[PDB]
Amino acid sequence: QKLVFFAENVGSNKGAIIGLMVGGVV
Amino acid sequence: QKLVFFAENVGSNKGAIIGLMVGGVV
Amino acid sequence: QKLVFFAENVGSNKGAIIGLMVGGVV
Amino acid sequence: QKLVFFAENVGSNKGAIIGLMVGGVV
Amino acid sequence: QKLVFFAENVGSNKGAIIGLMVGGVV
Amino acid sequence: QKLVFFAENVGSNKGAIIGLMVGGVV
Amino acid sequence: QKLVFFAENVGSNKGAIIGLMVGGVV
Amino acid sequence: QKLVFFAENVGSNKGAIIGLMVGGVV
Amino acid sequence: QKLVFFAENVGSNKGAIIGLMVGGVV
Amino acid sequence: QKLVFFAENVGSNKGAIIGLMVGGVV
Amino acid sequence: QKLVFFAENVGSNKGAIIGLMVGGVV
Amino acid sequence: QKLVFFAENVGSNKGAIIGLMVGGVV
Amino acid sequence: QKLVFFAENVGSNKGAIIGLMVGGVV
Amino acid sequence: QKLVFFAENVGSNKGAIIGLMVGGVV
Amino acid sequence: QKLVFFAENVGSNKGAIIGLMVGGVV
Amino acid sequence: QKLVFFAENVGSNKGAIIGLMVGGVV
Amino acid sequence: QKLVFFAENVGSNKGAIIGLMVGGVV
Amino acid sequence: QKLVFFAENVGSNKGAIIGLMVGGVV
Amino acid sequence: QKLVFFAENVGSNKGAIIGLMVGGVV
Amino acid sequence: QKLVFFAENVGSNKGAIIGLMVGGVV
Amino acid sequence: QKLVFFAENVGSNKGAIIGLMVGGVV
Amino acid sequence: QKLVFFAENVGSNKGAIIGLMVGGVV
Amino acid sequence: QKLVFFAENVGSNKGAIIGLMVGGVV
Amino acid sequence: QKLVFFAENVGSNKGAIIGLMVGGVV
Amino acid sequence: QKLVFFAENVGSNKGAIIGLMVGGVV
Amino acid sequence: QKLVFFAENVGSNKGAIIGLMVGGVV
Amino acid sequence: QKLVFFAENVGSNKGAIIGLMVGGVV
Repeated sequence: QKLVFFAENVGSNKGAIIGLMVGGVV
Repeated sequence: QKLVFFAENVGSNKGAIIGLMVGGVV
Repeated sequence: QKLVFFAENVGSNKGAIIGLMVGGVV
Repeated sequence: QKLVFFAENVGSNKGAIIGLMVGGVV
Repeated sequence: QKLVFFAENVGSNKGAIIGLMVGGVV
Repeated sequence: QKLVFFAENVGSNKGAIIGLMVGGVV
Repeated sequence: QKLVFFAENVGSNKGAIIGLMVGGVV
Repeated sequence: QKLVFFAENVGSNKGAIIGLMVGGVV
Repeated sequence: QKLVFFAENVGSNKGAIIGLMVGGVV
Repeated sequence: QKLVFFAENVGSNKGAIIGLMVGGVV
Repeated sequence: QKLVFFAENVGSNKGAIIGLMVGGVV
Repeated sequence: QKLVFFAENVGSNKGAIIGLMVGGVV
Repeated sequence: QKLVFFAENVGSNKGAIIGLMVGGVV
Repeated sequence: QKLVFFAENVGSNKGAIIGLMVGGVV
Repeated sequence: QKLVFFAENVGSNKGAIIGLMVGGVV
Repeated sequence: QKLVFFAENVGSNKGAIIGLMVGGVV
Repeated sequence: QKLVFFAENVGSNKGAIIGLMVGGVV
Repeated sequence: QKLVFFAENVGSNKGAIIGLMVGGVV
Repeated sequence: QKLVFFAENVGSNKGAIIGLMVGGVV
Repeated sequence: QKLVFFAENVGSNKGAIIGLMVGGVV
Repeated sequence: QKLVFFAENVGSNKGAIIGLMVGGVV
Repeated sequence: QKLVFFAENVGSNKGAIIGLMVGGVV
Repeated sequence: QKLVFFAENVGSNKGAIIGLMVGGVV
Repeated sequence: QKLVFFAENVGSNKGAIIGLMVGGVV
Repeated sequence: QKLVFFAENVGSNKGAIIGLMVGGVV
Repeated sequence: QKLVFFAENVGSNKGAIIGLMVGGVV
Repeated sequence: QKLVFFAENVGSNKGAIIGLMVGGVV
């Protein structure tokens, strides 16, 4: 009903690794 | 009902890796 | 009902890898 | 009902890879 | 009902790869 | 019903590794 | 019913490693 | 019914390692 | 029914190692 | 050799979304 | 050799979402 | 060789979400 | 060689969520 | 060689969540 | 060689959560 | 070679939570 | 070679929680 | 070679909690 | 720049099933 | 830049099933 | 930049099942 | 940058089952 | 950057089952 | 950066079962 | 950075069962 | 940074069972 | 940083059973 994904990488050499899975609600 | 995807990479050498899957709601 | 995709890569060498899949709502 | 796709790559060597699929809403 | 596709690549060597598919709404 | 994902990495060398899976509610 | 994920790493050399799995409620 | 995950690492060299699994409630 | 995870590491060299598993309630 | 597709929606507000692909038999 | 697809939604508000793919037989 | 898909939703408010993929037989 | 999928939801408010994948037989 | 999937939910408020994956036989 | 999945929920408020994975036989 | 899964919940308020994984036979 | 899973809950308020994993035979 | 799992709860308020893991035979 | 597709089936009853898709290079 | 696909099935009853997808390079 | 796929099945009854997907490099 | 896939099955009754996925490099 | 997959089965009755997934490097 | 997978089964009745997953490096 | 997987089974009746998972390094 | 997996079974009736998991380093 | 796994079984009837898990270092 509401999908808010916030990811930022500032002032680094490498970035981040993000795995997000959402589902399975009755 | 609401898809808000926010991703940014500023001031780096590499970027980020983002995997996002959403679904499965009744 | 609302698709807001925000992605930017500024001041880097490489870009980012983004996989986003949304669907499966009743 | 509303498709807002925002992607930009500024000041880099490589660009980004973006895969976005949305659908499956009743 | 509203298709807004925004993509730009400025100041790079390579461009970006964007795959976007939207549909499946009742 | 409500997906709020907040992740940021600021002032580092490496980024973070985040794995998040949510689902299985009746 | 409510997913609030908060993670940040500020002023470091390395980031964090976070594994979170939630599901199995009747 | 309520997922509140709070993790932060500020003013360090290394980050933290967090493994959290919740589920199995009837 | 209520998941409140609070972990922070401030003013250190190393972070913490946290393993938390909850489930098995009828 | 035999294609029988049966789909009906009666007494509703919304209809259904059906994707069916069949092929790859030797 | 035989494709029998049966789907119906009767006496509801929303319909169903059905994805079916069959193929890869030698 | 034989595809029999049976799905029905009768006397409800919401419908069901069904994903079925079959293939990979030698 | 034989695909028999049977799913029905009768006399409810919500429907069911079914994910079925079959393949990988030599 | 034989796929028999049987699932039904009768006389309830919520439905069920079923994930079934079969494959990897030589 | 033989897949027989039997699940039913009759005369309840909530349904069940079933995760079944089978494969890895030589 | 033979998969027989039997699960039923009759005359209750809540359903059951079943996780079954089988594989790793040579 | 033979998978027989039998679980039932009849005449209760809550259901059961069953975790079964089998594999690792040479 | 032979998996026979038998569990039932009849005439109770709560169900049972069963964890069974079998594997590691050469 | 160079597309070399080689497939042959000799001395059999059935043929093969080959799906090959290549593209997405900048 | 270079696509070399080599597949052959010689002296058999059944053929092979090959799915190959390549793309997503910047 | 270089795609070399080598698969062959010689002197058998059944063939092989090969799924290969490559992509996601910046 | 370099994809070398080597698979062969010689002098057998059954073939092999190979699943290979590579991608997610920045 | 370099994908070298080597698998062979010679002088057997059954083949092997290989699952390989590689990705998630920044 | 370097993927070297070596697996062979020679002079046997059954083959081997290999599951290999690599990823999560920053 | 370097993936070297070496597994072989020579002069046996059964093969081996190998499960290897590597990842979670910052 | 360096994954060296060495396993072999030579001159036996049964093979070995190896489970190896490595990860969780900051 | 360095994963060296060495296991071999030579001149036997049965093989060995090895379970190795390493991780949790900051």
